[PDB]
Amino acid sequence: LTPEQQRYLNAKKYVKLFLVADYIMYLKYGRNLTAVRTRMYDIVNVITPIYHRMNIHVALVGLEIWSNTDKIIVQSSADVTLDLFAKWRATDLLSRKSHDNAQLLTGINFNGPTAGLGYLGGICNTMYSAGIVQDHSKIHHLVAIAMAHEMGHNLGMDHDKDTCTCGTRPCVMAGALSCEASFLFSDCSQKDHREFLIKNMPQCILKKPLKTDVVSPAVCGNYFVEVGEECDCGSPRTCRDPCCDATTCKLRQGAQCAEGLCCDQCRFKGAGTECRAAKDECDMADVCTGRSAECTDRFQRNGQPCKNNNGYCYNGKCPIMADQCIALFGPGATVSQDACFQFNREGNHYGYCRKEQNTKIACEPQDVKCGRLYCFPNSPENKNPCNIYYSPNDEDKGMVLPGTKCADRKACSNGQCVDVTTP
Amino acid sequence: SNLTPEQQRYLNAKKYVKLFLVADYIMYLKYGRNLTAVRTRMYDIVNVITPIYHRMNIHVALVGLEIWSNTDKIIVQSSADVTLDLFAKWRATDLLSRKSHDNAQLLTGINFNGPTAGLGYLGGICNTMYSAGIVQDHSKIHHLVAIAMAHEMGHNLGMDHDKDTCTCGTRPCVMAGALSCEASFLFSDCSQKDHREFLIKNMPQCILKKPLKTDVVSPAVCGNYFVEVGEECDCGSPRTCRDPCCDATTCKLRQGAQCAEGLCCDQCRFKGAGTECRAAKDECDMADVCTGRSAECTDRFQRNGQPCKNNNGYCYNGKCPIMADQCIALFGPGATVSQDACFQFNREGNHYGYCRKEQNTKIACEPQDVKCGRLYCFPNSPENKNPCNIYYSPNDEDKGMVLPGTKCADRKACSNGQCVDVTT
Ligand SMILES: *[C@@H]1O[C@H](CO)[C@@H](O[C@@H]2O[C@H](CO)[C@@H](O)[C@H](O)[C@H]2NC(C)=O)[C@H](O)[C@H]1NC(C)=O
Ligand SMILES: *[C@@H]1O[C@H](CO)[C@@H](O)[C@H](O)[C@H]1NC(C)=O
Ligand SMILES: [Ca+2]
Ligand SMILES: [Ca+2]
Ligand SMILES: [Ca+2]
Ligand SMILES: [Ca+2]
Ligand SMILES: [Zn+2]
Ligand SMILES: [Zn+2]
Repeated sequence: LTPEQQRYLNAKKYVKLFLVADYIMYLKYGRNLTAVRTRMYDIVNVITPIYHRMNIHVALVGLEIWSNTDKIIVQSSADVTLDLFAKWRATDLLSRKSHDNAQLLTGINFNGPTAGLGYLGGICNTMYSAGIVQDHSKIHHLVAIAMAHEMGHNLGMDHDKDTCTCGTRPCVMAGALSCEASFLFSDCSQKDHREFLIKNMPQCILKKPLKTDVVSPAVCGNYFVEVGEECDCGSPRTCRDPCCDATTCKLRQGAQCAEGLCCDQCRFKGAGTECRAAKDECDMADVCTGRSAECTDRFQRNGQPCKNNNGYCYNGKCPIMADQCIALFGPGATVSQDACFQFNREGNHYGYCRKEQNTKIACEPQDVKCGRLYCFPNSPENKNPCNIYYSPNDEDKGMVLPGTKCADRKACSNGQCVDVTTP
Repeated sequence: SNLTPEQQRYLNAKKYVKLFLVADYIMYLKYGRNLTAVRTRMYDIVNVITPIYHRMNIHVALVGLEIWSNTDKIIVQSSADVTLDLFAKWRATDLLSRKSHDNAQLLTGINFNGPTAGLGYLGGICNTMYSAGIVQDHSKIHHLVAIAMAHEMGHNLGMDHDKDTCTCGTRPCVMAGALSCEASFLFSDCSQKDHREFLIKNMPQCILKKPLKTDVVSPAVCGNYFVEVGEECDCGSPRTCRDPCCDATTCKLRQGAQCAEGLCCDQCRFKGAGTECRAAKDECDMADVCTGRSAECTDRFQRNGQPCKNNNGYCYNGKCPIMADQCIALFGPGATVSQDACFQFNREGNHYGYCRKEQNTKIACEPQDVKCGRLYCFPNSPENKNPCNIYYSPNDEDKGMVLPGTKCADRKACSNGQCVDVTT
C-alpha cells in the first residue's frame, strides 16, 4: 500500500444515510408518520452496531416519507424500482439534502424471494449510492439485516459463498433470507470490503456529521455523540474513557471534555498547545484555544510553493495541471503545450475563463492558463496536441482548478492568473 | 369423563371448514395492484393451511375469496381489536347474506400495533357473529403467514395459546403465543386436548357439512385428500396413498374402477342394484337401495302424510314436526304449547299474529287455520303469569312461526298459513 491508502483505511468511517419510506409504508403503519419514523429508527438502531464491527458509523442524516404520493413509481420489479429510485435521488434528493447514501424502505412486495437490491460499490456516488429494501417482515431486525446487506453491496461486498463463515450462523452478506441471520460480517466480506476501499477510497465517508445533522433519536452507547449527549464511549463495560459516564453519556463531575486533540485528562489543553502536526508541505500544525475541546485544521497560507515548485498551496492542497490531466484522462496523460490554451480565448463553448451568471466569459490573453485545461492523452501517437475533458451536465468539470499554478508565483483565482498574495 | 353416543358420532364425522378469505386494499397495493398475484398468494397460503389441519381431522376448503381492490369495506386499522370487531360485524351483516360459509379470515398488509400479527374469536367457529379472524401478511415467507392464519382459525376452533409445558416436538407449535420464525406446522398435545374438549362440549354443526366440489374456488391440488373439479379421487401423495382405486399421481380413478368411495361403492365397483346402502333412522325414513350405476346413495323418506311420533303429526320430508318440539327449541326445556285459545291472536292479522304474508302484508288466519300462524308457547315457570308467549325477530318475521308440515288438526298439517288436509 501507500502513505495515502493506509492513512485512509485508518480514518474513522461514517455513512450519512438518508432513508425514504414509500406510500405503502405510510398506509402499512396506519397513516401515522410517527409510527413510520419509529420503525426507521428501530431499523437504524440495529444497523449501527452491525456496522461498528466494520469501522463504520451509520448516522441517519435524513428522513422522508411519501405519505402524499410516491415520487417515483414503486413497482414489483426490484430492478426497475432501484433504477428509478437512484435517478430520483441523483436529480431531486441530493439537490436539496446532502448525504452519502440513500435506502428506499418500501412496503411493496418485490417479485421473487428477494427482499432488496443495490448498486455494487456505489457508495458516495451521486448516481449510484442507493439501495432498496422490502419491509418484508414484522420483526424489524430482519429488515435491518436486509438493509445492512444492500448497504453492504454498496460498500463493495459480494454474497457469501462456499468457505465464508462468521460463526455457526448466516452472515449479513448471505445470499438469501434466513431468519437465523446474524448481525456479523464474514471474513470474506471483511476482505472484499477492505480491498474495495483500497481501490477507490470514497472521500465522502470520512466526513463526520454534525451532532445536529443526525435526525434519529439519541442512543446512549452507540459510540457517537448526539444531541442530548456530552460523550459516548459505548456501554459501561467497554467504555475506556475516564471522562465519560457511560451510563448517562454525560461528562463525569469535573470534566470539561472527553475527546479531542485539545482535551487532556478531562480538561481543555492550554491555549497555545499543539494538537495536530502538519501532514504534508501544505498543511500546518494546529493549536488549542484553551477554550474549545476541538482542534481546527489550519493550513499553510495559500500560494506557498509546493511539489518541487510545480504548484502552490491552495487550502491545504497543491493543485497541479499534470495531476489534473492524469486525473481526467488516466495514467500517462500530460499537460498540453502552451499554444493549446489559446483556445480559451474564444469564449465559445468549451474554451472560456469564467461564468457571470450562465454566460461564459472569454479568457483575456494573460488568463488562458486558467480557463479550460488542455491535455495530451499521451499515447505517443495521439496526433492532436489539444484535448479537453468536457461535461454537458456540469461545464466546470474540466476547467483548471482554482489555485493552480499558471506561471511563476501565479495561480488561478476565478478564471484568472494572478500573483500569489504571498512572498 | 364418560362419552355419549352422539358425542362419539360427532367426533368421528369428517370435518370441513368452508373458508372465505378477504384481502384488503394494502394487500392489493403490496402485490403490485395485480389481482392474480394476490389470489396466487392466498392459494399458496391455503395450500399450506390444509395439510396443517388434516392432522386435526379437518379439511379446510376455500369456498370464497374477495379482494378489496377499490376501497376497504370496513376501516382496517392498526388496532387488531377494532379491526377484528369491524371485520366480524361486516361478515355478519354483509357477507353471510351473499355466500354461506363457516369461517372468514381477513388477510391485511397493514401492521397491527404491537408484536401481534393476528386476532380471532376464541371458540367462534360457525357463529354468525364470531367465526372470524384477521391476519397480517407479516412475512414474505407465505408458509409463515399460513401458520399465523391457522393459529387464528385455531382460536376459532377453541384452542388457546401453548403453555411452556406444551409440546409437539422440537420446533414451536401452531398455537405458540408469540410470533416466531422457527414455527412448525404441528399442533401441540395441549391444543389437541383443548380442541377435543371444545368439540365434545359444543358440537359445532356447520363443520360437518361437506362443500360441493363446485363450491371450492381454489385451484385444484391433487393430493390434498379432497376431490375437486377435474379430479375423480384423491388419496394423498403417491408414496402414502393406500386407496387401490385411485392413481395418487393423477387423481384419476384406476383403470377398471367405477368409483373410489361412497355408500354404493365396493372394491372400486358400483354396488349391485337394489343393494341396501342406508337403513331407516326413524319412522319417517325409508331404507335406501343402490342403482348399480352410481356410488352415491340417494336418501329418501316415507311419503309426506304418514303418521308419526304417536299421531303427533305427519312426516314432512323425513321429519316429524310437532308444535310441542318447536316450543322447546325456541324457549328451552320446560316450555309447553299454549292452550288452543291463545292461537286466537292469529285472527287479528296484527303485527305478530297472522297466518302468512300474502304480498308483504300479513294475512290473518281464518278460524280454521288458527294453528298454522305464530306459534304460541308458555314456559313452566311457576312465577310466569302469561298463557300466550310469542317468539319474534325484527330481522325475520317468519322466525317463530309454526314449521311446515306440522300437525294443526287431526288428519291435517300446516302447508302455508293453512291447516290443509294431510292427504295431498
Ligand atoms: C401478475 O402477477 C402474476 C404473479 O402471480 C404474474 O404471473 C406470473 O408471471 C411469471 C412470468 O415469468 C410466470 O413465470 C408465472 O407462472 C406467472 N404466475 C401465474 C400463476 O400467473 C403476472 O405476470 C402479473 N401480471 C402482470 C400484468 O404483470
Ligand atoms: C402514532 O405512533 C406512535 C409511535 O408508534 C404512537 O406513540 C402514537 O400513539 C400513534 N398515534 C396514534 C394515536 O395512533
Ligand atoms: Ca450516542
Ligand atoms: Ca493544519
Ligand atoms: Ca384435491
Ligand atoms: Ca332413506
Ligand atoms: Zn444481495
Ligand atoms: Zn393467539
